[PDB]
Amino acid sequence: PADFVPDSVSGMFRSHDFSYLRLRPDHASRPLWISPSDGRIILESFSPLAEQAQDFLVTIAEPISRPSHIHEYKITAYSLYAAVSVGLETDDIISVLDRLSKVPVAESIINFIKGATISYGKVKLVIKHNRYFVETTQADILQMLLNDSVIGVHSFEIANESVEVVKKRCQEIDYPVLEEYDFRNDHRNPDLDIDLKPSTQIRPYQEKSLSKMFGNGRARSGIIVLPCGAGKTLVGITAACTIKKSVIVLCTSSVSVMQWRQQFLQWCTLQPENCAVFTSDNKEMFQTESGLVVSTYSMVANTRNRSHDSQKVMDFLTGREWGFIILDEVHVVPAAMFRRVVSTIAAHAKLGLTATLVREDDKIGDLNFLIGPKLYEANWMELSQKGHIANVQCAEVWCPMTAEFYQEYLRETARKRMLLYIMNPTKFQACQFLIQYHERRGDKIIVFSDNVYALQEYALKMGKPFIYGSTPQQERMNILQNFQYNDQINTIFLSKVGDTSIDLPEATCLIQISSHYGSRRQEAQRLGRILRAKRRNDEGFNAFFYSLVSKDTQEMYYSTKRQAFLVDQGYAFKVITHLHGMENIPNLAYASPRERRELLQEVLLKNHPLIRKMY
Amino acid sequence: ARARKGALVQCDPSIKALILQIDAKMSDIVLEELDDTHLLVNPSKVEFVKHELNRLLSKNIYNPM
Repeated sequence: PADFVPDSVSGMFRSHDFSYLRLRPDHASRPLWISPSDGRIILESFSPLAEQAQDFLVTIAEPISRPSHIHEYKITAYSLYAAVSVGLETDDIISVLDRLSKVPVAESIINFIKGATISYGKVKLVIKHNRYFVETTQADILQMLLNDSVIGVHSFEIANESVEVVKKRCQEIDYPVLEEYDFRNDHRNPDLDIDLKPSTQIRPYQEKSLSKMFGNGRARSGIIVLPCGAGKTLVGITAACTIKKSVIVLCTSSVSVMQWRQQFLQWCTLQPENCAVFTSDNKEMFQTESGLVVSTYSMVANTRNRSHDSQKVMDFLTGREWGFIILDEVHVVPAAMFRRVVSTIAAHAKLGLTATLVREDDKIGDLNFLIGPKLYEANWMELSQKGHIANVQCAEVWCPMTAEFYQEYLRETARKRMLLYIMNPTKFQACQFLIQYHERRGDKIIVFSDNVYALQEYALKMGKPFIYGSTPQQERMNILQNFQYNDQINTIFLSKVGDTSIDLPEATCLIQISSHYGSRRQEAQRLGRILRAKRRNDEGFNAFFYSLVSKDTQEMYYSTKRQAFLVDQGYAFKVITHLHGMENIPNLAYASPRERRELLQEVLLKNHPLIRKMY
Repeated sequence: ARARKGALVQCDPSIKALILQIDAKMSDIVLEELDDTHLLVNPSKVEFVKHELNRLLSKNIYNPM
């Protein structure tokens, strides 16, 4: 404090009264408010000199939230690591923050800046001949590590599997590891002539993300998150063209591997003879000294007894020093042995491209240890207002549960309760009315429900195609082709197949009947399937997202938990407890009480070459 | 033409279904059922019913920390 007299109105503030900071006379031009408690930064966008501070904050801080008027950023250690790496010295940050803030910069914040910024770049992880070496420019840093000694100018070799433990331990100590690839000065790895085609244009936000990645002229391993359809694949192509080394790409699905191969051969000048695919059908590798190989997390991290050809390809991948790895959908990297794909592959630069950087467990905070610091956040409202992604109208329809259904809801176990709150007849009526209304508007509609039985029952009741796990692949392709082109099929019912990476036609309306508990990742993945619509160029176009939930159930709790991520992106879920046209729709599913009773009792009913012939 | 000491309450069928399990748990909660929306709660426990109702519906509300 600064001898500030405590007012009686400061009683309920838990030591957060920052009134001791004396207000500057020229404060009105300065758009920042620095909080000494946690380094949180409050920015006013409406003032002048806001964007000239907004770029400074997105370089030195991580944005907690970006609403319309007041933006909230976080000064953290990893943001400062990327801040000093791109050439911002310590005194420049303090001078600019002092110049651009109303309240004075507190000495605790300044000391945090000095402490996080200094002792950076001391310890470095380098790879020499498929062998991990941790290197330090100062001698005694080797001798101060005596606890996690995994030893097997000043540098010592560590084991390939122990690199994550070293990164965690050095992050606990005040010496974070520097992971930068000087591909310009790297000559042991053979170069590639990969370059973007001149006909391919790159959007400014992608350029900003890649400038965050390649700011200092050296490739920095990290994470880039962009919305679905905003061109994260093109960012991967451009990063590969920037590094110009051997590239390995990991995906979650074989169709994603095919799409990545197609995008590589389209946007950049890479010959198909330099491209190799490691899947079940295709296992032939490129014979050149450098190239691209694309594969899946599961095959690379397969602990089971793999085939001889796959073993030979895995030996080729492990024995080759790769210059770049692109991990698509990096949110599944913190899994059990998807964690090990950074250890089994010696890659100088690691770029993790994602759209949904959340998990329900805490292991999503381990990706800075695995891949690297979170390099770029895409502002989804900033991309929506520029037409790069669709302008979705997120909504949450409250479906009240009927009397006979809610009585059975309370005298049941949670597993049967999950099925029972989905199949309430008011949700049937709401889904039917929304389907009819958005089909009259001429919208392609996807209805998501993770419950397979509920998906089938809704589709049979409403006469629409349904796609789930046991559907044959050719039937799935035929149904999707009818959805894309036939105008009589504008509604498709999809299970968790549509949540994961499968190719879908463009849709503008989504109705979420059910969900997998409080999965924020699945919620944002479902929203990402209507964010790349073709009609974004049309003025006044808006996509629609409906989350049909049963009122006064646990579905409300899980729905709020899933929506907690999208309100962080800025989406506002407007509640809809009334639909105009409920009483005047021609056909209502389960309107009569006897039909509802029959539906309830149906839901409750759910739960020696010669002797060989004789045998 | 007899008189009792009770309180008439208005509720949706979901809350109506909720408070019958309160009767199944604690005996002196409701006396008899009138309709699908009108119930007769004993006035000595109505606030207590309130004191559990927000507690009973708290499982349906997600509270961030």
